Amino acid sequence: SALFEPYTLKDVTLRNRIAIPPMCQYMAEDGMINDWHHVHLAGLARGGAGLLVVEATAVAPEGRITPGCAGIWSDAHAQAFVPVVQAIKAAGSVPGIQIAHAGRKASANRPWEGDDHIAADDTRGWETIAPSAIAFGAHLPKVPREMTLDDIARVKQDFVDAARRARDAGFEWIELHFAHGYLGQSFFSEHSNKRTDAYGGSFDNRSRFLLETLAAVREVWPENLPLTARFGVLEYDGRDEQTLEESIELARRFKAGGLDLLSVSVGFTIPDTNIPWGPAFMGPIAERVRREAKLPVTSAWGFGTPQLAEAALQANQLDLVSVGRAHLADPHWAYFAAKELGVEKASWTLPAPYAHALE
Amino acid sequence: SALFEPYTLKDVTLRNRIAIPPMCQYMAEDGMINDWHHVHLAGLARGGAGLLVVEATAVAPEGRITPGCAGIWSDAHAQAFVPVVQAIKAAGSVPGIQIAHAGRKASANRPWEGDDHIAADDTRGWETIAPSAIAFGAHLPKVPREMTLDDIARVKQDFVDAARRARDAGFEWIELHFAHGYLGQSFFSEHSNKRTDAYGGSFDNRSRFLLETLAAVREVWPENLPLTARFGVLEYDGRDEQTLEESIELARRFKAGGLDLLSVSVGFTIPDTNIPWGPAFMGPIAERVRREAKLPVTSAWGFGTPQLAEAALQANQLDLVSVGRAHLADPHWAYFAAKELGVEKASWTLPAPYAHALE
Ligand SMILES: Cc1cc2nc3c(=O)[nH]c(=O)nc-3n(C[C@H](O)[C@H](O)[C@H](O)COP(=O)(O)O)c2cc1C
Ligand SMILES: Cc1cc2nc3c(=O)[nH]c(=O)nc-3n(C[C@H](O)[C@H](O)[C@H](O)COP(=O)(O)O)c2cc1C
Repeated sequence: SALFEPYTLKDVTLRNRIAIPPMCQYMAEDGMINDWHHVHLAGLARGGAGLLVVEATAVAPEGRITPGCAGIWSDAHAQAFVPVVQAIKAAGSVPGIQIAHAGRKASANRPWEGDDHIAADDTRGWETIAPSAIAFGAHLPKVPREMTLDDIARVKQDFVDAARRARDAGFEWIELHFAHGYLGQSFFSEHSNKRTDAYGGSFDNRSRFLLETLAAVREVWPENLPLTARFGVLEYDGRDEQTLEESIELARRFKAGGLDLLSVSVGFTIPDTNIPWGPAFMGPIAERVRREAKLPVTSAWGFGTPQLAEAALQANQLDLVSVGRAHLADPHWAYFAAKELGVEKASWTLPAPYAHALE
Repeated sequence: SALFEPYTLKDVTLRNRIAIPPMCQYMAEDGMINDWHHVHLAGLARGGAGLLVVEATAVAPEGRITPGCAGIWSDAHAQAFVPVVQAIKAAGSVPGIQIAHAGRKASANRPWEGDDHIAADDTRGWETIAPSAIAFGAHLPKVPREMTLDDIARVKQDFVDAARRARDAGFEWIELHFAHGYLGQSFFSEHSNKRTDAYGGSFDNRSRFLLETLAAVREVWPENLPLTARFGVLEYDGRDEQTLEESIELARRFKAGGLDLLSVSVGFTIPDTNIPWGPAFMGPIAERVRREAKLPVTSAWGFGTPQLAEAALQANQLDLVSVGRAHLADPHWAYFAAKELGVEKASWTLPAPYAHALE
């Protein structure tokens, strides 16, 4: 079975092609993770997946999506991750972390608490920042503050500081969050970036924030650990061919700049779009990025059906398959998949206290 | 749905009728539990089950089944349980613990390490104790040492000390392990008890160890928390009618002595038997105990099929349904069951970080 072949990138070897993508839990306090996270991530690692990527973790307080997002903007935040990282490794999974800045989508409620921008006079909120003073709209109406050149320097450094802490906390895999309408995605897109300086206008200028952040992170992140990013390569906004072309060009530059793998997504930069949701609908897009940028990719959305994950791999649309929600429903999804695909001794996808009992 | 109605016993209210029965993990060192246990049990509680009973935990070093069994034979062992108990409560589940002494079945290997009595010159082994110097046979050939009256006093006190620690560590539910061929079961059965003193021979004498242990535990265990036990009511050894009669009589005495619920099992006292394994095969037996001793019961074996658990309840064969292995395969089995039985907003069987995403 292809889903259960190992995968080697730099010095890191995943035991199978199952990746658990970053999924926010909204359970942190002041950026600090706790026993929710520890048990959640520990449980997931024991489930069998080859790689577990920790949720979007803010490089700065204002870059949190919500008041419950994790953070890594201080050495104390980083140190909180240490036991969890060690528990993930103990379970045989590779610990990864996505580091992030939510840009104009920041200062919002938890999804079960309105999922919308925090009210003006709610003491939990904060001013958001972005390339340009334009609001997302819809449920996120707040107009962000336009970043100064010093803001841009500071955020870039926040990312470096974040990667450095991530490295020292023991993570073996890092993912830069340049997707889903957040800060990085918003610099690339013309919908959200109307800057007239070095960081807006042309393709080279809109790319600049993302490329510089990568290069600066590369300086602290170990050469021998996969350096990756997530990136919305299209919007389904009626400009897909041209957006894809530019996104693929940028992916080529990422690769040239040391990016080992690209997590391929949709931009979600603006609300007025028409996304053709469906099981593995991202496969064909992911496959085009892989071919044309000649770069390993993962993607997600509906791969919780084990045969679908298997086909994506055999067709070389993906190098790893990211399975999100199915892992929230069943932390042992990898075991479910092994059984479904007929893996020999499938119960030994799990640790011995479970495996012996289930064979 | 009956499986998802709450259940009140003394001052304790379970949020549904799903019980996770004690399942040994064999991951403790010198009786001390660790992060395996913490994450395992924490994960299970968040899964949705109303009650989570911690694995057979030894009241004395020699009463462990294996070198990896948990123990509660010192205040330090008990204190190790404290964080786990608090994590279980935080998740909305009721923390229970089964306290145990493996009798002649003690000093054995982990199931994936031979599952058999430890070799003579293996430094991990120890002498076993029992009512009479007779070996189980088969894979457990060691002849136990015949207990003195002082051994019996000491073990009884170990059980009291165990319940006391369990109480102080915060458990809200206790289960005495008088089943599966272990010490308690071995005092009741004529196959294993050939004593000619006050603790062997007649029904009153064979019952004595179990009844005294209960009464002594009752002295320290809070009146307002369910006091329960697990008990093999038959052997499938060709003596089932008479064994059942005596077992039911004992259950009546348990009830008269303060037992709030009885976990009904098979004795497993000897190997030469013919167990009619099948989905919910214990239902009819459990139901007879319930009727004739007029005592709430749970049982297990194959109730991981949600409709089977539901039927058992509607037919009043059981008051709680114990689901073991299915929870090792999927810690979120209760959520699986809610969906299968059509529970309204089934995803909210899980905590918000999962539930909101899965609705
Ligand atoms: C609760 C929830 C939280 C998520 N948090 C993040 C995140 O922090 N960063 C990110 O890139 N994607 C995040 N995602 C997107 C997922 O990584 C994944 O792409 C998505 O769930 C689709 O894959 P699936 O069908 O397997 O669920 C999140 C998704 C969900 C449902
Ligand atoms: C690994 C494993 C460990 C178990 N440990 C214990 C135990 O410590 N005490 C006990 O009474 N039963 C123990 N049991 C028996 C279970 O509680 C339960 O009765 C059994 O698994 C059958 O139910 P099920 O079909 O839902 O698995 C254990 C069972 C298994 C598979």
